[PDB]
Amino acid sequence: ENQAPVANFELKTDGLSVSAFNYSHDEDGELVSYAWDFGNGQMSSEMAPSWSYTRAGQYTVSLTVTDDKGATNTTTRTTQVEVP
Ligand SMILES: [Ca+2]
Ligand SMILES: [Zn+2]
Ligand SMILES: [Zn+2]
Ligand SMILES: [Zn+2]
Repeated sequence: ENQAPVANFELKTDGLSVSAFNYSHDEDGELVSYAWDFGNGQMSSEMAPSWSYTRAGQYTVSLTVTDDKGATNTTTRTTQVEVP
């Protein structure tokens, strides 16, 4: 009766630069890994990455988290970045 982990985040945008606040957690265990796709061909295994887009646009950012039993969940959010 493992509970699958909770994937969640919020983005902070500053022109084309973005930072992630990671709210992911496991109610009954621990998170072991993080897999981000920034929607522009760039990816990360960091918990709370900072990145920058090279051009303005709307992108889908995805985060997959894994718990201590190997269960996963994915949450995605669109974001918009503009040149300053
Ligand atoms: Ca769990
Ligand atoms: Zn919770
Ligand atoms: Zn803990
Ligand atoms: Zn604007």
